[PDB]
Amino acid sequence: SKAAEFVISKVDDLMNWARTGSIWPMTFGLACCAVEMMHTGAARYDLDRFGIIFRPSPRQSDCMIVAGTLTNKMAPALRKVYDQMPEPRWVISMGSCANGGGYYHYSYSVVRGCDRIVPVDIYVPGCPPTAEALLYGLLQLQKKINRRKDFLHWWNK
Amino acid sequence: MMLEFAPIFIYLVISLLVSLILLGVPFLFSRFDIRFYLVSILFLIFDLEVTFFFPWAVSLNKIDLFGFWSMMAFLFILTIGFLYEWKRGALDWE
Amino acid sequence: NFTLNFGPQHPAAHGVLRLVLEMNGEVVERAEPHIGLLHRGTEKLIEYKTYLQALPYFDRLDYVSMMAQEHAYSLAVEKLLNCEVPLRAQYIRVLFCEITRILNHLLALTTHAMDVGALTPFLWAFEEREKLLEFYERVSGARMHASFIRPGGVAQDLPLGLCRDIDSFTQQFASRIDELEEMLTGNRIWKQRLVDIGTVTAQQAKDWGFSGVMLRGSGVCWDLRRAAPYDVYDQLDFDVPVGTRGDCYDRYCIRIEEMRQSLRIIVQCLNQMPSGMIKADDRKLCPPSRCRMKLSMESLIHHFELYTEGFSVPASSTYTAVEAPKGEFGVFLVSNGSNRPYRCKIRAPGFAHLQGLDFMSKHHMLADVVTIIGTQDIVFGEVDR
Amino acid sequence: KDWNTVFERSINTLFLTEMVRGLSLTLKYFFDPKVTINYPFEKGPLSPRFRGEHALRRYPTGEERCIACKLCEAVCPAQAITIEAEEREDGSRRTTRYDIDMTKCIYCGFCQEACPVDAIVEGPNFEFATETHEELLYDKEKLLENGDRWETEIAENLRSESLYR
Amino acid sequence: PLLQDGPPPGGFAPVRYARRISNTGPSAMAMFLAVSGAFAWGMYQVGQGNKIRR
Amino acid sequence: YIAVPAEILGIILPLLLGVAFLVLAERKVMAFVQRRKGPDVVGSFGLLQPLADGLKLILKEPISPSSANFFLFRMAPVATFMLSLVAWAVVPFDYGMVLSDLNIGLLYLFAISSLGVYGIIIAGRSSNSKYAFLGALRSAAQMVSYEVSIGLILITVLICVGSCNLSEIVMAQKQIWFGIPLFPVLVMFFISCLAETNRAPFDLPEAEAELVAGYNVEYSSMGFALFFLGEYANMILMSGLCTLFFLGGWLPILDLPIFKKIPGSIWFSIKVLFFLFLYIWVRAAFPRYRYDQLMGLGWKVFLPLSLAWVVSVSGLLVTFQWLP
Amino acid sequence: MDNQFIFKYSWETLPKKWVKKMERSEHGNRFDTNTDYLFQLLCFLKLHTYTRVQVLIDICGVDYPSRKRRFEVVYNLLSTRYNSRIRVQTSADEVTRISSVVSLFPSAGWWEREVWDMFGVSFINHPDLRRILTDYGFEGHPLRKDFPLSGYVQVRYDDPEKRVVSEPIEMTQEFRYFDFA
Amino acid sequence: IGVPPNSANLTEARRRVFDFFRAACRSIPTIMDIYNLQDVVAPSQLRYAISAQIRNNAHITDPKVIDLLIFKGMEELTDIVDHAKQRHHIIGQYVVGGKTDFLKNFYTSNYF
Amino acid sequence: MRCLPDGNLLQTKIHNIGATLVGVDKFGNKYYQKLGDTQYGRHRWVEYASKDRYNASQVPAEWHGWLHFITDHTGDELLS
Amino acid sequence: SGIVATVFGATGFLGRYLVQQLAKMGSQVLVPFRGSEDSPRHLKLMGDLGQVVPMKFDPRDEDSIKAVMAKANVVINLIGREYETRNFSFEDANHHIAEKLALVAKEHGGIMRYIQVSCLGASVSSPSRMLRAKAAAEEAVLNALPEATIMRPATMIGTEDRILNPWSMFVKKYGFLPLIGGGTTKFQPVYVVDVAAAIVAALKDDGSSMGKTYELGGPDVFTTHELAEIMYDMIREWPRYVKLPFPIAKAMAAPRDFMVNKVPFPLPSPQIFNLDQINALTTDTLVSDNALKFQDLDLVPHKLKGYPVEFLIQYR
Ligand SMILES: NC(=O)C1=CN([C@@H]2O[C@H](COP(=O)(O)OP(=O)(O)OC[C@H]3O[C@@H](n4cnc5c(N)ncnc54)[C@H](OP(=O)(O)O)[C@@H]3O)[C@@H](O)[C@H]2O)C=CC1
Ligand code: SF4
Ligand code: SF4
Ligand code: SF4
Repeated sequence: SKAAEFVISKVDDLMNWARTGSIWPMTFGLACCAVEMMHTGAARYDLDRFGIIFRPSPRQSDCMIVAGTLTNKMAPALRKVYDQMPEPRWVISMGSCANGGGYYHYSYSVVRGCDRIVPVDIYVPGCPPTAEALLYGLLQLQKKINRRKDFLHWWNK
Repeated sequence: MMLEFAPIFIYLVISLLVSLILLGVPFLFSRFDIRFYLVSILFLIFDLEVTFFFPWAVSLNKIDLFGFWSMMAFLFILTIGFLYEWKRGALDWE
Repeated sequence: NFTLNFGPQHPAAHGVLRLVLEMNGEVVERAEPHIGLLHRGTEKLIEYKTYLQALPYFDRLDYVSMMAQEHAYSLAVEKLLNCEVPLRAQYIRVLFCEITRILNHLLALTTHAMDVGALTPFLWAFEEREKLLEFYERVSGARMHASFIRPGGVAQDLPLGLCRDIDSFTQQFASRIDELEEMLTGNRIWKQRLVDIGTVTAQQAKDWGFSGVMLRGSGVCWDLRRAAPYDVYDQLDFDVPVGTRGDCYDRYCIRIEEMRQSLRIIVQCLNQMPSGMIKADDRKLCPPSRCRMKLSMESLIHHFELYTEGFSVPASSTYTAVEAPKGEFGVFLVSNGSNRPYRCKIRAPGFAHLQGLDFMSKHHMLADVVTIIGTQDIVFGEVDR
Repeated sequence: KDWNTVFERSINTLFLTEMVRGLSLTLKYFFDPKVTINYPFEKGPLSPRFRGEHALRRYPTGEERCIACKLCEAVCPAQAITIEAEEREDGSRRTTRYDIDMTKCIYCGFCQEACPVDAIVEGPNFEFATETHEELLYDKEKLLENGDRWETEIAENLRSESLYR
Repeated sequence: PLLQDGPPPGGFAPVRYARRISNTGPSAMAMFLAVSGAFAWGMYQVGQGNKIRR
Repeated sequence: YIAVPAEILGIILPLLLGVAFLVLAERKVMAFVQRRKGPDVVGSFGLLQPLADGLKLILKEPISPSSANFFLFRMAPVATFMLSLVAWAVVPFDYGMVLSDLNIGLLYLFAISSLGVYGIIIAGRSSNSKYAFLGALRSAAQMVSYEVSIGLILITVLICVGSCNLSEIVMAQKQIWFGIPLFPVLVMFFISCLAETNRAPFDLPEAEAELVAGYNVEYSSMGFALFFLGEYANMILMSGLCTLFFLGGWLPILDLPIFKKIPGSIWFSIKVLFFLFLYIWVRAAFPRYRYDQLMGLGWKVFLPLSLAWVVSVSGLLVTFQWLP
Repeated sequence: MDNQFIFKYSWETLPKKWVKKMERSEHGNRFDTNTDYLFQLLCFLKLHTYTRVQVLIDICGVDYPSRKRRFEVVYNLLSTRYNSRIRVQTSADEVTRISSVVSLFPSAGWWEREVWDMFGVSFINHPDLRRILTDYGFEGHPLRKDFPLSGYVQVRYDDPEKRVVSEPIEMTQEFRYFDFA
Repeated sequence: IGVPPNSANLTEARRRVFDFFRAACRSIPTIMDIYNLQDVVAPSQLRYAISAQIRNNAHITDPKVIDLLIFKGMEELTDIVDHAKQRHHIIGQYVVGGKTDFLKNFYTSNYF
Repeated sequence: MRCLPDGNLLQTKIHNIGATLVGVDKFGNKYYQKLGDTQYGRHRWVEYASKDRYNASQVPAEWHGWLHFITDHTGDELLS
Repeated sequence: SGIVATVFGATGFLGRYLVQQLAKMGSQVLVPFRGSEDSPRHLKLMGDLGQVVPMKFDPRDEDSIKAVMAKANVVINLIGREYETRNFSFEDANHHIAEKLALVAKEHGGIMRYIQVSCLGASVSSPSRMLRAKAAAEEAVLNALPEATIMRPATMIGTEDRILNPWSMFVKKYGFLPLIGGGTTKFQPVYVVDVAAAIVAALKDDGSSMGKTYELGGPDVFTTHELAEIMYDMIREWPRYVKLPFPIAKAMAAPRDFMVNKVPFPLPSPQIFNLDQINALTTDTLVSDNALKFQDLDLVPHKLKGYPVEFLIQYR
């Protein structure tokens, strides 16, 4: 297996290159964090230049950015949309509200962090995080995706 | 000669193969709206009009004035029908 | 009649907008909005905060018009305390209120345009928004939730050179509006999407509690900056644009003209800006300077009290309203003599405006619903609180 | 009204003239320079007042600045700060626990304003996204690490901002 | 200290806020005549090309 | 016939590369209009962005929802993609550069355009979504509505040429390009192509923010990719048709030896590129009509004017005996 | 049309049994009415030539647990015709229904729904009276003083049931009340 | 449609109680299909649950308290039908489908 | 060779043409400025030492303020 | 509770229900996973912040095994496979790992409770190779740890089960459901949540579970035909039972078993036609009257009808 491992590593690297260079997030803009994310997709920061294209349907989406406060009323709608994303999928939590409840943590109507509803891959801190802070968080998502060995793990299974 | 249609058939076969390859590789790793019927009716009428224009357009050089005016009468009948459509609100989707 | 359920869980239309529409074909018969998807219990939470700790909550109500709600809360507290605000703070507060109005109108006009298929103006406008957000950050250190306007004045003085940078922005912004207008105003597609859509009569606007552009579109000359002026608005020149048809097209033109008049106010504020203190000097609600707190016993005691207990507000109740970018923003504040508000009711213009969607969208097409929502300029942070 | 002005609008409608200007002005920015920042090689501008990642500071001798007054804890609008304290072996009033929930925090800067000894500050760092919720529960040692890393920039901003506060 | 951010002596330069006009565009008749003449001359050219093709 | 599949692949594969790079070109042009950069990180100047996006879609898991029409759901993107591909078998790029020299090529192209509607309608009903179905119905109605004007414009060109052979249609423009005497007809044709391709200002399937769900909302992975590739291949084809019928195809601008030096394939490619630029420039310039407004335009403006131009051109040609 | 005129004019022209209390102050003119006269008083203010109170700005409740009628319903109103504001208030308890003014001001519809949701005050003749802000199936009226800040239940996703479910609250760090009095 | 005035007397209030009982209990077959309770509980067991809630308040004599209870009952019913939050063994507030009580509590915890 | 797959790095190399080297930090990151006026006179950038696996967090504190235009002092002057 | 549990094989079907119930008790749960970091992702939602910790490990490496066990006082083993891969045989996945885990648990010394989850029918004289290897692991873990506890659940029914889901998928694709033994084999399927509850109860007892083996079956005994009837009324589809005697059932299940250890690439997993499970269908598998049932654990199983078969709604 001195030659299979080299080939497998190249296959996984090719798959990771495709997945990092083509991330199509579906925006879950619940509150003020959505406006900073709007700016990240604008001319100054141009998320399109990184290959990021925003999708309206979870069916064409690879990532979900939860940007804003999640209420108990909205929580089931968030879970349903996440369940319609096809694999592989990632979730980014943006802002204090989505991270752990933020300013509204002790409220009777607010979910104390979106990670109680969906698994979260990256937490972006701030209230709101700056547009550049979101861009850094997306680059951290690329770093985690670059650690995947999906072909190798499937080959040894 | 129909000889130029064989490459089209081979082209269709190859395009189908490419489509099947592309679509198969990932498997490895109670309300009736009458206006749609109406738009279908109008499309059918004008599609037949385009059909009768093709022989006429390629044949204008030999039918001369008679064929021109016979087509004009055909269009006149169909345009009376179209005006009836217009006035009855079939062309308005509001 | 079938029911079309439309919830865009993405900021194409507000992110948490949820509409149940009863349709006869493609014509809307009834539009029922379902809200509370962003209800966060702000009014309950405020009762557990000191008057200072409650201030950041107002930034997050209409999160496109942050400093405007800061201003309304500070004015209400100042009203109950009978606190004199120095003149320099008044000019700064008005200056950033008008900057906030442009920031709001730029987002409201181009997100609406983007929803009806005009994608370029949003990019051109958000670049101008970035220049204005830079002024937010230079005075407060925060791009959006500045918490800069406070009872008795403003948190800090302007950094050196900021006024010159603001003036540079004003020298070119009229061309930016001109470009926005040329992409939209004369275009026959834009007119066909907006003209005679969502017509509101003056009586209907009054009946449904409409305010701001929603009320002035219907020909009613009503602007709180002139009807009930505050800060230095009575010393400034600006015109109040009014509509003649009450349709989505009028309200589009009014927001463009309001941006031009906002530019006019900023220029006057820049030239009339006087020197002096930017905090009120009553040593009861104003934090002392870092140097005196570390040198004078009386200042250290005052600093200890203000950041632990806060200031008390004598028992009373009043309603205070300002001309926010989206309309009349009001606060009904009840005090019981303690350092925490007993009751803080927030009057959001979008609450009244979104309630008017049913009569505004009657007998229109499905594609006009988004246009009418865009002309109402809804942000659900203030609707739901 | 008049055959000329009737002809004027008929031609303007048929020939789509007003859509010509829309095309013309859309093309002018095409050949112009772009405003996009080449992140992460290039960064957006920020001010010395920027409210970012929290940090605990020390005196130049190495002693902590914080004296466990708990003013920052009392003023924090999000209740993101938890403090425990007792007298140190040398008699000093020092914290034994200083926690900031970065997921409750609203980055308001009120804690920095309340601190009487300039111990807690919001630094200029804004790039600290994490893969776990746990890493955003900052403890005292993490905050003092942040202050050690960012001390030279923080001290410079404090000198520049001292003339305003 | 005693130095605060504000206007320069004399104030800043005046700025325009009103919309600026722009008179760019041909005339109803000019573009009509162009289209009509192009049509007439071009269809004559079509006839000539059809004769040579024959 | 053993060499025919080589020619077929030499047509198809560069067409797929061209589509993949048309999507990149549209993103780059819209961005440059908007003072931004567009894809520029994945490869030098973003040139590897199409490869990454296609490879991403290939690796994405296919959902294939729990519908009762699983075969039709998957066959719908294959139908529209095959139809988009097969139109290029009769397109000439230069004198003798064409796979099938069909004598009925014009009517064959009309037939392909008429067939295109089925992928969209089948996607809507097979997707088990009321929102996808009503969007597919609207899109299908718009396409058939603008097919009438496209056909009438084709008849006008046919009267000028008197033959359904595309190469003969090009060679009939040696004396003068048809776009000069038929400029309004060319404008109408370009707008009818925009509406027929579901392109801005007529892009109902992109009007999700308008509460108007597209026909392909329930599609993921390569079914969605096939729909997208079909639409962009159709955009390239419509640019080619605008070039062939009105801009002289592979012919040079002036019949001079200086122009005759560069190959006619380069002329044809340049003209196609100019129309592909217009498709993007228009997408970047204007907002979109409502469905009722564009349907009104199709039946009340473009059909009457197309019929009028057929009558006028035929009458003038038979009057002065200038017929082919 | 200043606050002095309205106070003096209203005393002369209004029916005496309608108003129990009248306050003139810089914090706002304020009429305190009985529950059974609230509707008629607001109709008078809206229709009368010398008042023309055409805009209902908002309706809000206030909780006073020490009072036998704990709730106070506050009506904030505006006259654009005369550029003046007026406040009308009335008291209520947890079981007394009060008249709805939707027929007078259509904007009252949602505000009365919010008062019911937040406080539990019901409104006679309200066309569609249901909760508007809280989650579906909510128990309690959160703006009441006795209602706990964090409420009674919280939500989370439960994998075995494959859904979001509601459970009684369990806080990692309880809300710390700081008594600075 | 609209919210009615408060019931004048106990005859009016009890009449309103029966209309609510009829309306709430008539919706059991809708509730059975919504929560898929066919193999979980019989319709009669949920009918007896509603009746039991009404009987547990049979001692109320103030008609205004009865009116408020019915209004809250209609709202509870509407949320169960219109916006169902399906758990397994509950609908809304109601569970569906040799030592005294001191030792059991004592073994559990010190807080009773 | 990194220019071919990494277009982000290529943009920096193109824009580095004609720039002035300001300083180098302890990690080897190189700091450049242009002294023009194209994005409102903001012409400061960093060429990271690692041509692959570069990260925004690799900029030390002494150069962070210069890079974000917070201060006009370079990293060298702050360290002195 | 102060229980720190290292649950091996928790990224499978039973794992998610076991981790949820262990999280409810307050226990800290360590989740070893051997492949992608995505496999344990759904488990991070369970439990409060930091209570569930996935940890990469290697089955064929003892340094990694003791790394994930080094902080635990409870070890639960759910590792096993009903089919054969070219890299892991039935003895490799069902016996070698289980015996290896106990020896490292013995080397640890701090393991108060050890539970090995086997299968009902795990016997030496079993036609199926997998059950034979399970019984070997039954004896091996008992010999390595006589204080350990064993569970023997029957076919588990749940959302992610491999009996009702493969049949329903097979029906919606071919229109008919095969019966391998004429629909005559008897067995008593058990709700998966009940199996998870039993493991929790054994961890929660005063120590009476240690050293004992529990046969956990459903409340009622079906035949395969009768179970196939439940889903038909659930998936609201017309019943089309096509019989299939055992010879030909072993015919179409022969290839994958034949060519698993010869080809150098992976193969799709068998659903209905798994030669090993087909062999186990020859004889009825039931809870013995002399063993320890759900009673003596003070738990009552759920009936299959209703909630345990609610996941079949998605197939209508
Ligand atoms: N019907 C049933 O499901 C019944 C099952 N049982 C037994 O109970 C146990 C748990 O059942 P269930 O959860 O359904 O099983 P699954 O097959 O669904 O899950 C098995 C688990 O073990 C892991 N695993 C499997 N093979 C290996 C290997 N070779 N090396 C390392 N890890 C491995 C898997 O990890 P990964 O996902 O990474 O492969 C997974 O976490 C098994 O031993 C099973 O045989 C008992 C009776 C009936
Ligand atoms: S984290 Fe802050 S900015 Fe973001 S949504 Fe919450 S309150 Fe608004
Ligand atoms: S920034 Fe504000 S919310 Fe965050 S710790 Fe400091 S005071 Fe508390
Ligand atoms: S950080 Fe400052 S305010 Fe907070 S406890 Fe320490 S000294 Fe007091």
